[PDB]
Amino acid sequence: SLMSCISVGTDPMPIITFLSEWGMEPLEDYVPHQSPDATRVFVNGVWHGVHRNPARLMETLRTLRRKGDINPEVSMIRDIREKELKIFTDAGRVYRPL
Amino acid sequence: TTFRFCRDCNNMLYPREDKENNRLLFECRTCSYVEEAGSPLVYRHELITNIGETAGVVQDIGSDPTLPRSDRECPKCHSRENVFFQSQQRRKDTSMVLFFVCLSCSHIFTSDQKNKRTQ
Amino acid sequence: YLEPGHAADQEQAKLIRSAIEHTTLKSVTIASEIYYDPDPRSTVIPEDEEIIQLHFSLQQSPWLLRLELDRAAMNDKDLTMGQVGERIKQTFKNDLFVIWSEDNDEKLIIRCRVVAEEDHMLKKIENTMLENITLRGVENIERVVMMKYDRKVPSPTGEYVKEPEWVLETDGVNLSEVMTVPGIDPTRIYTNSFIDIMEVLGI
Amino acid sequence: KGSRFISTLQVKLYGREGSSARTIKATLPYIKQDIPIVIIFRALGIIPDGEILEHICYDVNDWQMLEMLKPCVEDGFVIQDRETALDFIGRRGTALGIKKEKRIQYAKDILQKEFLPHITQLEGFESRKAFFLGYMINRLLLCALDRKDQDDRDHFGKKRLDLAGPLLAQLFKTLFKKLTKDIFRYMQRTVELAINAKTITSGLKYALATGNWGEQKKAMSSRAGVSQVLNRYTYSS
Amino acid sequence: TTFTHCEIHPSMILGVAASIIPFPDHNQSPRNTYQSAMGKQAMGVFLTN
Amino acid sequence: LPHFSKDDYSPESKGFVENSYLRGLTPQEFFFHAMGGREGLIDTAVKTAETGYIQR
Amino acid sequence: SFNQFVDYTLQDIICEDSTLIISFGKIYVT
Amino acid sequence: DGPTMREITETIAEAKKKVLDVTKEAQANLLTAKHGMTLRESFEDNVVRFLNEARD
Amino acid sequence: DQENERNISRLWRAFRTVKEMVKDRGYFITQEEVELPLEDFKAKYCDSMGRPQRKMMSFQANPTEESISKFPDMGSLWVEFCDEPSVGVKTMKTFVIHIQEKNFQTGIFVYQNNITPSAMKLVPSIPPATIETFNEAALVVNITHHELVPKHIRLSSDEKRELLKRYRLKESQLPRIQRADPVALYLGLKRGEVVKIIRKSETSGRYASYRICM
Amino acid sequence: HNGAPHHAIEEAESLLQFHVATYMDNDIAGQPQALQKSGRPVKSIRARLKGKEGRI
DNA sequence: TCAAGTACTTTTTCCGGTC
RNA sequence: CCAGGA
DNA sequence: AAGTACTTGA
Ligand SMILES: [Zn+2]
Ligand SMILES: [Zn+2]
Repeated sequence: SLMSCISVGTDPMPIITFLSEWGMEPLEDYVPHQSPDATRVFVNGVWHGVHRNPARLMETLRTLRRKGDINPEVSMIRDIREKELKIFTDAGRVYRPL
Repeated sequence: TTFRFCRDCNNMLYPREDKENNRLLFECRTCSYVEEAGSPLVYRHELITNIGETAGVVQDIGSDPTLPRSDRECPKCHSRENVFFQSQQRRKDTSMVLFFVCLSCSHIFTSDQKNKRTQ
Repeated sequence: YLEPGHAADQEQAKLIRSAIEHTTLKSVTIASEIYYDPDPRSTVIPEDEEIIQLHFSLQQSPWLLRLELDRAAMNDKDLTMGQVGERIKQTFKNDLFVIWSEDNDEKLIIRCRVVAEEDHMLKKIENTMLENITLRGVENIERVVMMKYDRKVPSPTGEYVKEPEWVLETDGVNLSEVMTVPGIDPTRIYTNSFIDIMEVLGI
Repeated sequence: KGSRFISTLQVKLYGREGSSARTIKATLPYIKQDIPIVIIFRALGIIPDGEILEHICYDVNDWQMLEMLKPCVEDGFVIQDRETALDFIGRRGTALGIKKEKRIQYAKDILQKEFLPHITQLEGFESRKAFFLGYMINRLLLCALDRKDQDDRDHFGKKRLDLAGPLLAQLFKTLFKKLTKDIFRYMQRTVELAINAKTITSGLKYALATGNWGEQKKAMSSRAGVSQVLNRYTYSS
Repeated sequence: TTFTHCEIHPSMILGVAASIIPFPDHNQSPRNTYQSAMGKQAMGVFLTN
Repeated sequence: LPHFSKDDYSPESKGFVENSYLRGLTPQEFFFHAMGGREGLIDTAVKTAETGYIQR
Repeated sequence: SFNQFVDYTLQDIICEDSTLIISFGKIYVT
Repeated sequence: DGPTMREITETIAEAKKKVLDVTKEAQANLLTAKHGMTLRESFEDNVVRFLNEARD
Repeated sequence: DQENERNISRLWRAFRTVKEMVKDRGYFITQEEVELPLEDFKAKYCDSMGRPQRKMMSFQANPTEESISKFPDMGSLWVEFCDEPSVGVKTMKTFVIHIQEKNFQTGIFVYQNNITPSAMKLVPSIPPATIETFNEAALVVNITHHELVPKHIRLSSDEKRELLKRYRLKESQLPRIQRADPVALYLGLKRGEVVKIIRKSETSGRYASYRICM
Repeated sequence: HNGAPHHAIEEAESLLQFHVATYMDNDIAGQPQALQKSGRPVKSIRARLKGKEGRI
């Protein structure tokens, strides 16, 4: 379609570094029954850890993109029901501007 | 059901009958641990399930824009502010009954005019 | 196709529908449960207390297999607690002790006991029960629909007149068996599977 | 980027809807048989059941999913420590590779280099790969318990389009590595500057002319029609 | 009342070829699919050079 | 489509093209007609060789 | 796509498993 | 015709309600499935049937 | 009472079809003999409990005057039923020698469930006489009576010879009925034997086809 | 005919068996495709007669 | 001995370029 | 092979 | 994508 573009592929580390700093508990120290409602956070199908208040994190990440600090071609989705936050710095994804 | 583990091993527990005092126990097959049973029920099958219907009802449920709203007055706080969805139990058979989640009291009420719920 | 006479009789159609459409113990069951109920005479489930009080008056395993049947399901595929129980009883013969809650009684229950090591044994018995026990119907024959097909037939006065009939529509094939069923026209019976027609009725 | 190990891990739920002993086994790269999930966790370091179960099922309440894990626990009951788990994995080759010290050393390498190569291919990351396997078993059971739908293989979000750049990348990597092994050949010959720049040029040249995206005049299977002559009938064309 | 985004223009769902179809919202689905195949074979000035 | 609320079994959501060709189609109507239209083109395409071999 | 390749990707390919008993540094394109 | 177009619009309009009515009926669990069909399968059949009755 | 009466109905329905097949084969059986009611079957072959006494059922049948005109060497037939659901070498040796001594040409064995491979080995043991095995359950319904099953007529050696002469045929060139064919079984056709099929035609009203046995 | 090294013989034999094999049919189960020096496999006689395009 | 797995087989209407 | 035509 | 033909474990 006319407005379609394809993700060139960026670096995941500025986002992984950002996440940990914004309340992301690392998987290496996860205790499922302690934090049982924990939203599981992924960056390119790699489970990095969990977060206790995704509501606020998601807003921070969205403001990061809409500012330019997080690249605009980066995809970030929050499936509330499934308790998941998947991020894509990934190359080859087809996107459209809205 | 709801089963226990062995303190010491953390390994799971297998049921053993105490033939003498006619009572049920739970033995550990890794150490010498034994504990008496809480309930007589050891195994439950459940073919016609209802567990899945109201899944993933995080208090953030209101923050999903994809979810539709209605002006139905709540059974508890009587609030005409609520989000709704269908039985999340992804089966063919499944009825088109709706589950309403209050945007204030968070109570889950249904549209079921055949039966009365608590989940 | 139905027997000559009872061609317009919808109730006869239902009778065959019921006699042919396959029914398994699985289709009626809500859930099966394994309990440790050591006294055969007295029960840890207070609900069942009444079922024992009768199915005793007018030796066995302390491990109980308890299954709940669905009243709504038990009706659409017309069935009785008696007839369901009878199948189980007649399947496992004298190596399984069966009791059942009455069709009247609120919850629908079947209590089963065998005649060291018994836990796995009963888990096999419940699989046999759900998967292998056939209640009603013929094997391979599922979803049987009743249909009011229109049939042109000569009238006493001579002229060919519309005399519609009740016809059954299967979701599966078993020629040999459904043909030998009382209440049908074994002269009229058709299958889309001509491979079957060949095998049963000749080349 | 880097070699690109196209190892696909399958986590299999044995037994059908109505069959007794519904076990969960997983086919590991370079291992002939599918290992029961439990032994994998044990070989990873997550030794007692329940510590294993914690990685799979996140709700202690959910009895339904937990009953579904009891057979697996029974299947992995034979193996009780990390070592015996690696031997069991090492036994099932490979080929077999006979010798006790050899097979246990193998399984270490497979779990490190071929099992879940994204995440990390580094050493001390058993915790990360265990929780992931547990997230996979959670999803396997979630679908089998009819709570989630089977994955739409046709969802566009799950597809990628490789344009000119990634296409060239794949082909350039192939050739630069062919040059690297020709650099090694002239260094071996020098028992004491002859680096054929033709291989890089002619390689790219071949691919883009024929549209047979691969090395080189000995192509099949290579994907023909990747590069093609631009339609110049009309501007819109 | 939940709207997170808005469509720049719905006509943008179309590709280069379909975007020359006048009133494609008034044609039967494949007739449009046909034009976005034929216009590729239509003569004209391809480049000024 | 992302222009709809979840669990929408309405005619407008599941592909009912309310309008005439003379009136014109809404973007949603247009895309759904396009999905339905594509189905026929697929069988036209396939049938062509399947049908050919049957003949042979 | 091509721009991302030349500027970045191409350099990374040049130095990943490259080094031989001889290393490959910064890349230049005429 | 101008009035034929009013008459057409009001034909779809009434069929649109007839559909909402079966939907409200299905959401309230009052719908009774046809022997050998899902409660949902039965519903979709009705919806599809009304909407076609309408187009015609 | 229970579900006992239904196994009786079935055995009687089976018996009717046996009688039907026998008359059809070309043996002397009456219509009233075939059309025997259920009540009359009960009060004949049922004990002091109304349980079917299949040993009583077993009967002999002779070729009709008409049959000896077409097939002279067509001898007598013996139809034996059995009260034992599984029939073994013990009950079989009894029936086998029975046919050899009474100089029977053909013999049918209607069995409930099975015939042991021990007993089945005695089937082609006494030629020129021939033995047939029929599972009672197949015979509950006469397949020949079906809408789709047309009139098959067995041809004589002379009738066959004539067919081939009239159409200038080799047995190769004729359409073939399979030996195991439900109707080929019902008619007890032997390899080489020919059937004349008379079917209705939307084209000609009546069409005659022929099939040779496999 | 010469000093038979007896294994170099069963070796030279099996190669001839292969050539006389791949000459008639080159598209055999056990994969080595007797590929021409150009990668392109050698066109067997079987290939020449094999259906649609080619002889028959 | 007999279900289930394995190999290996097989097709698909007619009419320029660049290599 | 690739691109197209009915 | 759907077969024959043959082989393998219970
Ligand atoms: Zn223990
Ligand atoms: Zn409320």
